[PDB]
Amino acid sequence: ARQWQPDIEWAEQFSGAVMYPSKETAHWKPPPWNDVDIL
Amino acid sequence: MPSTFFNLTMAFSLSLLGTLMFRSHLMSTLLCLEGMVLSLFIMTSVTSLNSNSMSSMPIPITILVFAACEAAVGLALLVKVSNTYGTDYVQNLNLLQ
Amino acid sequence: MMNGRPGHEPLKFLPDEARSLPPPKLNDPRLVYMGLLGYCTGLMDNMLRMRPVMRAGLHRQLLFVTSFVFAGYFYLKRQNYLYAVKDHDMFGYIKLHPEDFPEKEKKTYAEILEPFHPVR
Amino acid sequence: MNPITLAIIYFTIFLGPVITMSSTNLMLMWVGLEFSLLAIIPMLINKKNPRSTEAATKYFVTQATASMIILLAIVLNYKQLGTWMFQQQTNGLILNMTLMALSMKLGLAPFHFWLPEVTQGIPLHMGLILLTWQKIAPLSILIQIYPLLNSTIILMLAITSIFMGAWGGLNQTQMRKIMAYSSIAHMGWMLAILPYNPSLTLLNLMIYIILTAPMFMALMLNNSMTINSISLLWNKTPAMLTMISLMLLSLGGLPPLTGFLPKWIIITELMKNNCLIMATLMAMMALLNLFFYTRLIYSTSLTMFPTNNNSKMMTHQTKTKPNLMFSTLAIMSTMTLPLAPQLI
Amino acid sequence: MLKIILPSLMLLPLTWLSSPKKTWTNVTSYSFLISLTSLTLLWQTDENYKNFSNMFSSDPLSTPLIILTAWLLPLMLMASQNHLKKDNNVLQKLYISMLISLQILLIMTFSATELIMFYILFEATLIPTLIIITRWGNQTERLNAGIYFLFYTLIGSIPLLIALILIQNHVGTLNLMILSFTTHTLDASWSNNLLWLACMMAFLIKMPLYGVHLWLPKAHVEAPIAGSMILAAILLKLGSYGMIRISIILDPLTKYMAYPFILLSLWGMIMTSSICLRQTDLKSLIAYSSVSHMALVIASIMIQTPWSFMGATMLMIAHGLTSSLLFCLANSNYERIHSRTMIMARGLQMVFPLMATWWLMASLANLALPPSINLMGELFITMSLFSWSNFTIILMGINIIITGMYSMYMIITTQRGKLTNHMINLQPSHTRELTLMALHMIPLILLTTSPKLITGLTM
Amino acid sequence: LLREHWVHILVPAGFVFGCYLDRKDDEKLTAFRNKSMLFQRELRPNEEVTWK
Amino acid sequence: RYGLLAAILGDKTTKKLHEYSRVITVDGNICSGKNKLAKEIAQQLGMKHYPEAGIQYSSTTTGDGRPLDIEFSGSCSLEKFYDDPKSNDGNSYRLQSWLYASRLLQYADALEHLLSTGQGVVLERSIYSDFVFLEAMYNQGYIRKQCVDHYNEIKRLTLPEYLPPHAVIYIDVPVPEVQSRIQKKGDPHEMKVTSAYLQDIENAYKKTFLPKMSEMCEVLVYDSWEAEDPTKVVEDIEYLKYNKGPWLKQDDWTFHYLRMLVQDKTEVLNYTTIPVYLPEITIGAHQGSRIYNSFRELPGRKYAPGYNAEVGDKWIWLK
Amino acid sequence: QWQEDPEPEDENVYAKNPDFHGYDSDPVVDVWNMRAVFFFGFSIVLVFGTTFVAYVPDYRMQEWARREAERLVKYREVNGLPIMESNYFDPSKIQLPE
Amino acid sequence: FYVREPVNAKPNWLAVGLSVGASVFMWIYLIQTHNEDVLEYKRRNGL
Ligand SMILES: CCCCCCCCCCCCCCCCCC(=O)OC[C@H](COP(=O)(O)OCCN)OC(=O)CCCCCCCCCCCCCCCCC
Ligand SMILES: Nc1ncnc2c1ncn2[C@@H]1O[C@H](COP(=O)(O)OP(=O)(O)O)[C@@H](O)[C@H]1O
Repeated sequence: ARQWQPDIEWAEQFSGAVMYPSKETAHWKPPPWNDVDIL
Repeated sequence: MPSTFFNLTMAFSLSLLGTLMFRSHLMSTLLCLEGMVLSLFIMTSVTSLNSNSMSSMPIPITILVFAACEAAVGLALLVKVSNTYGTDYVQNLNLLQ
Repeated sequence: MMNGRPGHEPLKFLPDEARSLPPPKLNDPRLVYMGLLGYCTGLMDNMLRMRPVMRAGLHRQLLFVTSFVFAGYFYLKRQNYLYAVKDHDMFGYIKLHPEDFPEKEKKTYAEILEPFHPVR
Repeated sequence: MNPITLAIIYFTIFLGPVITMSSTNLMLMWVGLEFSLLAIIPMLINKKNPRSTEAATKYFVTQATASMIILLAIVLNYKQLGTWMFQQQTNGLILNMTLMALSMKLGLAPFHFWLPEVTQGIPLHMGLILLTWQKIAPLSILIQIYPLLNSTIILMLAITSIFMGAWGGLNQTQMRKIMAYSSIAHMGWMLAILPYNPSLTLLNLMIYIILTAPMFMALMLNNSMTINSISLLWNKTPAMLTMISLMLLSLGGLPPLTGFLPKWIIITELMKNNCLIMATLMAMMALLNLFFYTRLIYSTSLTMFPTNNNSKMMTHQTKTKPNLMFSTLAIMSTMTLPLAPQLI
Repeated sequence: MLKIILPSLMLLPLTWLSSPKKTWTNVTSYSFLISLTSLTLLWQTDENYKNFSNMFSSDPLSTPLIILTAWLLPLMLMASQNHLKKDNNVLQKLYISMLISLQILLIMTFSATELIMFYILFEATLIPTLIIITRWGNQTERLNAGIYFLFYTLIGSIPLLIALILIQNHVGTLNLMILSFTTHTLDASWSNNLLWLACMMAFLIKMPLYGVHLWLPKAHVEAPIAGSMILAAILLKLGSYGMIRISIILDPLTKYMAYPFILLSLWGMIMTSSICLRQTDLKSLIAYSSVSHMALVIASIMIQTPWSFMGATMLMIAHGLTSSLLFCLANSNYERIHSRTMIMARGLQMVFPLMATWWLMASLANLALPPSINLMGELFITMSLFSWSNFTIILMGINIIITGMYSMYMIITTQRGKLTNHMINLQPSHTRELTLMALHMIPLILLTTSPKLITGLTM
Repeated sequence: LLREHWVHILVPAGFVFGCYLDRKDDEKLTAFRNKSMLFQRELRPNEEVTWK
Repeated sequence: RYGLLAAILGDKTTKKLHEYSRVITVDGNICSGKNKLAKEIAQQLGMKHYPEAGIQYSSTTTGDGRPLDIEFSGSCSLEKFYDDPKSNDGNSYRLQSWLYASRLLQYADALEHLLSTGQGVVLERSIYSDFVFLEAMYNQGYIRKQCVDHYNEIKRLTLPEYLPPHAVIYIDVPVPEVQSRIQKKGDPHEMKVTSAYLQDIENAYKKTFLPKMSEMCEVLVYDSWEAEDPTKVVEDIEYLKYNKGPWLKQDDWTFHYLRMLVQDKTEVLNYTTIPVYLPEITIGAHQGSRIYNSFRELPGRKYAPGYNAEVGDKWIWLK
Repeated sequence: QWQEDPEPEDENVYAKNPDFHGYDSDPVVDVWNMRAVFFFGFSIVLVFGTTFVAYVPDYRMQEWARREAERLVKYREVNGLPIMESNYFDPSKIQLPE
Repeated sequence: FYVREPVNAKPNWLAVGLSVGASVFMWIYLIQTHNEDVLEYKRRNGL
């Protein structure tokens, strides 16, 4: 038996700058891991 | 002062309405922010002066000394911003969304 | 609340008046709990730092079980006082303002007639 | 930082709240607030990343205007009573200003927008100070003036904060902002009981500090600002998975852990004072806070998220340890409940 | 009652300190004896109940349970030695400790004088249970099931917290002894009509009522066998124990504020019983059987007639033992079959002769065969319900016919018919599996000999 | 004999402690020792406690 | 430990630096003889010569130092890299990602030796010269585009913090040369390396790496002939002037923080484990948990250094 | 696809240890984990427990009440008093709202 | 043993003596406080 450990897809949702993505909110992208931006 | 302390107070509210509604340049806020400190300094000095409360005159100035540095910090942030974005415009400050 | 009380010690931990109260028995369940609370802190530390959980820092384990407990006796000693002040204060008022807290007579059930709702 | 500067700043960030608390002349309370504002801004931009300058410039403007409003209240009082300090007689509007202003510096309710954003752009460390050693100062000023403030407003800011904090948190996935949102919420409970029993505000704060300080030093042990990042905790450092689980459920009000006491006694005090309307709604959405806490629980502990091969490399190397404070503040926090009577 | 509790706590040190190979026997052997110390509480010999000390008490209603709570920890630890025997030696010692804390907490909750002590311990039991269900749950959906189990109980719980703090202010102490010997008569206002709902709703939720029972089917489905045993045998009955001790106050309102629930439960009893009739997952069917047979209980703790109450006390202890027995044997089929589907695995008696006898006795306990406490229980609730309104027999009469049908269908399509051609060959029965069962039924046979002990407070 | 039987003595010891703590509960709740109405009797000869 | 306390009281990298103290890397193709030049340059100025980063370089770095089992070291084979290019399991990308982590550890260990001892360090290939392998791999069917992005993201997140190589000694030997050089030391795997791939490595060296580091650091190139003559190359290094570059601003109070970073290996590679789930990199929870329970149970690893009795540690009851 | 383990089969513990009792894989632990479970389970809980529970005396007073009735019924009938008078709390004690 | 000699190879003997010695000062002050305390309590009140 393999109690189902979460796969990649279950993990994917928790990425993104907002859990429950809105209409325009989803357009956003996760913050840079280094806390420094490219602009 | 009965109505001379209402002009200064409304000056502070007109300066309040200013700092709270931004528009482009950040400097205009900071500058506005200072308009309040002047109004507070004037009102504190005015009442202290007509209450003959000399023990309190220290405050009118302590208010300015702390307000000046406060502004110093504010401007260094401003210079830091138009070094990172080439402008003081607030819209630029929208990365933390 | 209890601050502003007459005689309040402006920054003191436990005013000497608290001497009058009994000292907390060192084995008071609470102080013993603090002890266990402490031992666990110690054990937990060892764990988070990846050391043999129980067989390590046997000096630290002692510092912990003995720091927490030390703290307890002197804290409980106070919290005990605070509660004791509360009664001094509360009971006193009940008297100084007696009319407001009047003794009441409770009619023997014989007299009182609570209604009976039948279950049926 | 030239270690000298580090000292001057840190001293100010620490003299800042302490002057506020110790003094009675409100003016001296205002400059205590002013020094905290000046000291925190340098540390906030330590990385000097583009996000950081944004953080500080917001924090500063929000802090500065509130500071000016607090001063106006003191200036107005000076003319309604010669005293430099709020008294029974104080005009009601004078006090309400101080509530709004101080509720902006503390960031409660409809002024809760700056905190989540500054908590997002500052380091985890300076995040803690910005959340917990900067709330002590303003709260002190409020707790001192509690007898005089309005029960209605506080309650509205209290309830609003609870809701905003909860709702905001549900969507957030960045940890720094999840904590910012929690702080808004807990800050709400604290200000709810201020008019009735200030002494409980000081409990609902300490417990928040004894809960949040371990929680953040946990987030940074692995410096994870993402839940996905904290979820691989099981590989990076397995032991903290157990206590991270209890501390987060403790932050929410679940009964065996220490976190229930602040909510329980605040509810007991509000019902003693008859707010069984307000208290009920607060407790209910308080339950929303646990949902997002447990969703994190799921990712970090109850379920094991997939990790990266390069992680095996980080395991090899000895993990720099978590300070002792973590333990002493994790246990005193996760389980002191059996000792509640003496805490209150 | 600190021997039923302190020695229990010490189990935790033993699960941790003991050798990885010997951890299982030290824990199971010792809690069997922990149950033996629990039996001392049964020595009543007088009407006056036993107030051990200020915080800890045991009256006829709690005593029959404290013993069951202590009894199942041994069994739970024996039913989960298989799954959980594939773990890393520190996941086991966590599971064993989790099971240990449940009865420590549950023993105290059932043996608590202060109603809010009940609340704190009451809602704490969710922590150990949620970990058992979510951490070791086999299916992808346990994260979901855990959420359902935490929120339905939690949203009900905060209203009770407000209500109990409310009565403390109204009366001045939440001590069940005093609250009983003091005059707390609600006044049928609109507000009180809410208080009553606040106190009963949290208890009505974990005692699945027809309206809020979706949490229990989802929870037991993916929960490991030990969690499913705990939820059915002790966890759900926490709600019943609460309704018995809390309705001492709120005495006048339940006369007329109960109709809504009573009708919800009796119609619920029929529909929950019926959907058992066509449900493909065996663990699913036992769970709805549990909802229906618990819907009878909320309809006896609300009619409030002496017979109802002890009908309830009889059925709760009895159904607790029977349900576990059913959940335990369901697991034995699940581990060899590897699927929860009822249609697969047909004909087992042909290959597992005895487990089938245990299956038959468990089903006869499930339906009301007469020389069983299970029947005495239903016979009594049935009587009072009839007294409440003679028409009740119709609805409590469609349930009996349906209960017979699904109970035997579990035996007919799982333990009879032609053998499944060649599922993974089904290894013979372990002696642990069979004992875990024997340990459930031998007490069911012994209790049926002298029903007086589990009759409740009323009689 | 403490070699893996000091483990086996953990729980047995908990019982002892339990009973002790329990019998130190009676000692506390000993008002109305014999002052209850249904059970008030004159201490029979050579008995200083009706119930201990 | 090294911390502000130590730094406050002396312990300044400023007082421990000397002309011979620099970060010098020598980079070349798969076989540039850089191994030899390195040792010599090292012998010349006493520079601690760090060996090229390996799969088990981290294991040699940590604890016992005995080589770890492949699965414990991330299951990477350079050997399988070559015999099975564009593999279904992606051992080649996993090999490259582990290699970047290994040099990150090596570069950080090198910087720690440089700022503490004061001695310089020759590190052969570096994090700065790792991208050429990936560029060539993407130019070939070896790695797909996202795989490239994931490496670039890790590189952008971690490499900027560390100071640049002072100078970057370089060898060049045309692809024909290296292939031939391969034949001399025969190894079935190393042998089967498609030339075009070697073409892409050097190219990425010349086109992108060589100039890029030429501004920030002293790039001196040496044809093969200049090479094999460590004396001459060593001479030239001692000749170049260490002026241009970001190293100029490293005041003592700035070095302290850099030191405290390299002093903490768990941070050096903190961003190497970022939760970006590309399929090759993912451990997977069930496999990862097993590899962990097994790596953590190795003697001396089940507890922190100094506390595991298996290898003979003592005094644990008072530590 | 990510790296992860291939499904682990479940062993036929009955292939080795043909005397498997279901508790643990190695044989001696199994034997000593049933020799202590049947014993502490059945031999001294179902037996000693039922012995003690059977001998609890006059549980909840229902052995006392079948005699007290008998002497009350003996006393009430012989002295001519009603066997169960119809008011329990005497009417004289009650002070009905006048 | 260890390539990088564990920093914890041999105990920080200061950390023992301020950890052990500190705790023994705690007790001797704590136990002292109690008996001393009991006394004052006893005499402060009648006995
Ligand atoms: C009031 C009661 C509340 C509920 C009490 C029972 C639940 C306590 C809370 C549990 C919350 C976490 C649940 C999920 C945890 C998952 C942990 C896990 O997956 O295992 C890995 C973890 C770390 O492994 P590591 O210790 O590093 O391995 C050593 C190898 N030599 O392995 C470990 O962390 C091992 C150590 C864990 C800590 C010990 C926990 C023991 C159980 C605590 C019971 C406390 C009972 C209190 C009863 C109170 C009654 C009033
Ligand atoms: N980042 C990398 N990706 C793939 N292969 C690499 C990487 N770094 C080094 N290698 C391989 O390591 C092998 C040995 O390199 P090197 O030590 O220069 O050879 P030699 O020891 O013969 O001089 C080379 O064939 C090269 O392909």
